[PDB]
Amino acid sequence: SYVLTQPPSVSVAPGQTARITCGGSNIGSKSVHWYQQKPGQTPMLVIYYDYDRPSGIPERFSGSNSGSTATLTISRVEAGDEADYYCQVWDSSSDHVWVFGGGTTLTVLGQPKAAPSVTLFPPSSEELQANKATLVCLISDFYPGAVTVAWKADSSPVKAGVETTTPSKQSNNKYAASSYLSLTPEQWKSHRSYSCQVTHEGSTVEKTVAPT
Amino acid sequence: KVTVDTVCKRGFLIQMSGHLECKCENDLVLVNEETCEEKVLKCDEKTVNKPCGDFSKCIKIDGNPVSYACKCNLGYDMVNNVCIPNECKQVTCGNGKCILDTSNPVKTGVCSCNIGKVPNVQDQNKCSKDGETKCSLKCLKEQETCKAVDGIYKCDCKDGFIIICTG
Amino acid sequence: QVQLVQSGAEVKKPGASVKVSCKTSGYTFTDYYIHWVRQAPGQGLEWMGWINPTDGGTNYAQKFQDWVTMTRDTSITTAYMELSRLRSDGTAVYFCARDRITTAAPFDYWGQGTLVTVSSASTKGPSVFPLAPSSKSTGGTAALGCLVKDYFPEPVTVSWNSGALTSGVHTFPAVLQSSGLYSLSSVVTVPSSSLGTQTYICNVNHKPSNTKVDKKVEPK
Repeated sequence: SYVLTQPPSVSVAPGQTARITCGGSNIGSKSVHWYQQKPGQTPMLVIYYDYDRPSGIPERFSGSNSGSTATLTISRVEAGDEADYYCQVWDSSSDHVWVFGGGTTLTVLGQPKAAPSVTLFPPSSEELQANKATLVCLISDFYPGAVTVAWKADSSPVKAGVETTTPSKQSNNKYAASSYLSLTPEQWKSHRSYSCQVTHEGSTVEKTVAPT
Repeated sequence: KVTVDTVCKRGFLIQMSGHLECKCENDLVLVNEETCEEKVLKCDEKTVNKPCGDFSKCIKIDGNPVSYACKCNLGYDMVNNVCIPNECKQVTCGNGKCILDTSNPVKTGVCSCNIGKVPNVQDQNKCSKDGETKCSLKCLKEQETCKAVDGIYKCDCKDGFIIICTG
Repeated sequence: QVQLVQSGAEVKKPGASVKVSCKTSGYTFTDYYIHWVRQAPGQGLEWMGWINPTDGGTNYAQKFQDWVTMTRDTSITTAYMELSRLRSDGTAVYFCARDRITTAAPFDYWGQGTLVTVSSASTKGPSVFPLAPSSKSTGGTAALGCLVKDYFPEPVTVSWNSGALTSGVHTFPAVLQSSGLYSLSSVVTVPSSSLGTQTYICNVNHKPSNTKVDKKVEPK
């Protein structure tokens, strides 16, 4: 199957130049189209036929395509350019399909980095009385708005029962997120402790609770 | 946009199923959509920015050593050794050629077909459908009408005349 | 002006079917393909297939060949996509888009998208549990909140102290759990010194089930 390969993340400061690569087998012989999708909005064409620009798209958007890599270049990046970007080609072969890249999230750093605050709530005794148990991990006041959460049960990782929200802006324009671990009341008392691990920009913050 | 009233300098109108364009006189190349000129056979220091093919010019490339190449003009790409619009880079038409559809803000490459063929909406608008195309060329020169030559409409001497057209 | 207008959000049970429409206007319907693109939450765009408005010809990605049927009505220039045997984990947004009928034309206009939520659940009010502050939930300030468990459908609204308390409050987006039920939490950062003197009551409102819950949150 024909594949388009994009990097998952690109981060730039306002005014800098961002480059988003789209790798493909002999992609230079194909017409590459680029689409911009802001969070919760409709995808929008920004570059088509390798380097043509629709009216309304600023000149600082430019595209190139050669060999095995097509590139979207955004000069003088602004906060409004923060969005996901997808490349797209038509596979002329017998498979006869349109192909989208994996998408690239462009982060535009509009404020200094901020490590998150982690607060881990144990299950309330009320919920235990209802024969359920939910651990609530509060992640607040971080920037940029991307984290990864891992749950540990007595020094061992936890797979099932985890739900995590996509980060969203707080009142102070910093990001917040939440992670829930669902247990049975027996599992809650069976282990000596449970831990919530939040990874943000390489450094991990950890919080632990125990039955009490 | 090329029309039936367009004068093709050093050239002449030709008609296909969906468009008109200028075709150059023998050994000439298009330097513009309405202008034909002589073409350089090899790009060198004395031929910079001079025509070397349809919609292509000679360019100098500073280097060690200095190199020269025939480069397509802006908006054109080299495809099967010919300069065609970049919107047509991936368009194969069969019994026709790809042209520019500019009826929308977003341009697209679409097919225009040899006489007798029309774009087949059931086959990616390729030239796989039989259909008639009436000639619209005004051939107002002496003893010449519209004739289908190698699948395209052009003005040509009437039956019994040869190149102005003489008997 | 070219417009692609899709039908509204849908809620369906696993194994059921749904038919989403894409009303088109402002251009010659028969000159452009209609494509459908699926997007699971937090995931990338995925091309599903196209329909040719002239003959109703369809071209599907292999992975959607078995449970997707694309049709069109030329008299009202509307395209349709029917999903069959919906999977319990198949909640996703579906976009329609057009491009010129030719090879490799870009998708110049898109519909606004249609959310299809798949859940076996029916209307159900939420359970509300307190997230009590304590010695471990205290820099020089403390966090407390309310856990709003297992409601259906969306939405719930949470206020604190009947709206009198706003600064520090953050209500999170809901999560759609494997059970097909939603859960969220609303949290508020407060001065630790005011604990035991200030009263914190979260007001949970679930209009679909006609349920209101007020939960006083006190220190452990």
